[PDB]
Amino acid sequence: GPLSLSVDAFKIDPKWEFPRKNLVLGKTLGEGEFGKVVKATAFHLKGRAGYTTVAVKMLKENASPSELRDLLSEFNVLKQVNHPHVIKLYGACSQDGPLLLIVEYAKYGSLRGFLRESRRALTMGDLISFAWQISQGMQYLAEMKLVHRDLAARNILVAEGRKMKISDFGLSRDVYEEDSYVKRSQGRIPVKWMAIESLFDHIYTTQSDVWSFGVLLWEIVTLGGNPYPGIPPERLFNLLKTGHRMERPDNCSEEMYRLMLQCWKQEPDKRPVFADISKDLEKMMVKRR
Amino acid sequence: GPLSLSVDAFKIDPKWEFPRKNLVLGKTLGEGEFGKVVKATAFHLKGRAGYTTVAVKMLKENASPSELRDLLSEFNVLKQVNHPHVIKLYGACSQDGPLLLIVEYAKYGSLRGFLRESRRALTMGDLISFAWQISQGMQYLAEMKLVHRDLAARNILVAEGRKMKISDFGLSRDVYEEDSYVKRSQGRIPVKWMAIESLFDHIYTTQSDVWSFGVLLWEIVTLGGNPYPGIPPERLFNLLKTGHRMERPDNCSEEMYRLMLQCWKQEPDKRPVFADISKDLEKMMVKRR
Ligand SMILES: Cc1cc(Nc2cc(-c3cnn(CCN(C)C)c3)nc(Nc3ccc(CC(=O)Nc4cccc(F)c4)cc3)n2)[nH]n1
Ligand SMILES: Cc1cc(Nc2cc(-c3cnn(CCN(C)C)c3)nc(Nc3ccc(CC(=O)Nc4cccc(F)c4)cc3)n2)[nH]n1
Repeated sequence: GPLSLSVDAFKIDPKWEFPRKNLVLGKTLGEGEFGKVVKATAFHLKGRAGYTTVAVKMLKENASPSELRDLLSEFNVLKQVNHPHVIKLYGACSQDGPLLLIVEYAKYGSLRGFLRESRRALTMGDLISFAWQISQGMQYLAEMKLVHRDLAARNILVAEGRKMKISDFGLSRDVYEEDSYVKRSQGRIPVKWMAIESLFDHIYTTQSDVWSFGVLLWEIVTLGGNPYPGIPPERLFNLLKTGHRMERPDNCSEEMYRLMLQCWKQEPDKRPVFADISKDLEKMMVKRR
Repeated sequence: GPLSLSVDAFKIDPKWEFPRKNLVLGKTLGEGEFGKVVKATAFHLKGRAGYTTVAVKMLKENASPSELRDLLSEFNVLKQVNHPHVIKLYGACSQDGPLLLIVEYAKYGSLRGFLRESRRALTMGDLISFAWQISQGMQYLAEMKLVHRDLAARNILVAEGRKMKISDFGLSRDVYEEDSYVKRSQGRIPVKWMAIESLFDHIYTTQSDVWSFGVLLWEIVTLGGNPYPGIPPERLFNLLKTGHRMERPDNCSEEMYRLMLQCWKQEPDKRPVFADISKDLEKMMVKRR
């Protein structure tokens, strides 16, 4: 079937193969979508003499076919994209042991954990700078005809210099032909981040990510808050279609909240595009000086 | 879409509704397939005066549509089956809070944890008695035209008197019409427990469960061992089709190992049925006396 053909295709791309003897695994940083993330160090990686610190994405115990397929999908997307605000890929280990992906290591970890451990001194301007970088990256992925589908604070990484990096591409899909990706079965993205049409019609486009980007903005202004607090995920069906959205979060400007509301418009065509979301954030920072 | 129609259908079955004020949640026993399992106590449950200890299956934080659909599926199967070796359902809480399923509590927990914490004095006969009960239960589910699809040691519960209970019905499906369930997308069952045709053709029948029952027998004789030890799950594709199986585990009889091999025959029709798997286990115990 489909997965057995992909796996065999892998065992056959030398520019990405890395010897296993030069890889040393370390502590478990956390549990990913299709497995576990591990801190490691690589010797003579990509012509970089000496050891280099890196992160390894691998399958955990009792991996299912969907998790294996998701690991192969992320490897196929990362080796195509290149942008300062998207996690960089270095290689993979496919022979003489389990399947490993070698990616960039981010000092400060995920954006959610970085924010929940702050009040760290962070101003409103730095919060706007973070969102701007994320829009610069999503603007680049959309131009490559890709839908992330799982855009949230936990899927963003914070590297040296507080530079955002979009990560976790396991659920990403290509949409060059139809401009949309449709899933017949039930998806595996958290409900509270999904667009209304994605939740009801299983349609995923570049405008569905705009919805998720509005929830991500809500997470940032609330410094790692949980969306729709105190609402069972099974109730969002009747709440969203009736026209209800999250209320004004404290420590938020009327312009920031208005930008969120526009990302949550029922009609996808009425929602803004990433190119315009950047201009809005851009002017929100030049005025507060 | 499909899930939004099921959820609305739920909010409309009084014989299973239980008031929330009579439910008191406790410690987290563990993390389930679609969420978390919690130890609780229910007041005046099913005409049983006083408090009764129970287990609650609920959605965890950031639940996805697939996890919600799986919670609704288990609720639909459990309210149809009734057998001494299948977990019993008591009710559910659907109004005035999150979605909860109230099921039977098993003193000793899962069969895997029960075995890994033993050497507890367990003989070969008691190991045969455990497998026999599990076959009695699967024989009853097959007669109801149901495929469990996720039969393993962690999905079995051990109750008072060391009586087995088949649990975790989230991935179970009905097969009354076609006698088989086919999944177009990639499944979510651990590879090392899947039948070869399930892994390649995405076909699930009552004979696919026999394959999984043979791996479960391997877990029991090895007292909670991990199948195919030291083999990446992505390699099972080429290993299974080439005709390789797990080797003779120590502390195992030639008849017990031969029963396993028959559950692993490539041709599903050549594999035995549960009615015959019981007779084999039955005579394996009357002779060792
Ligand atoms: C892949 C990668 C990781 C990194 N770097 C780091 C650094 C740190 C870190 C924390 N503290 N300190 C040092 C501070 N100390 C001293 C207090 C460093 N932590 C992490 N954890 C970590 C971050 C992201 C994920 C992926 C993920 O969540 N997937 C997922 C999960 C669930 C659902 C879903 F949809 C997707 C996994 C784990 N990662 N770079 N590249
Ligand atoms: C639902 C239910 C639970 C129970 N009773 C108990 C009792 C105990 C227990 C342990 N020790 N002691 C007392 C001994 N002390 C003193 C040392 C009691 N533990 C558990 N844990 C527990 C058992 C099963 C699951 C479901 C599951 O794993 N789903 C899953 C997960 C991953 C993948 C997948 F495909 C499926 C979750 C958690 N459950 N009855 N009914």
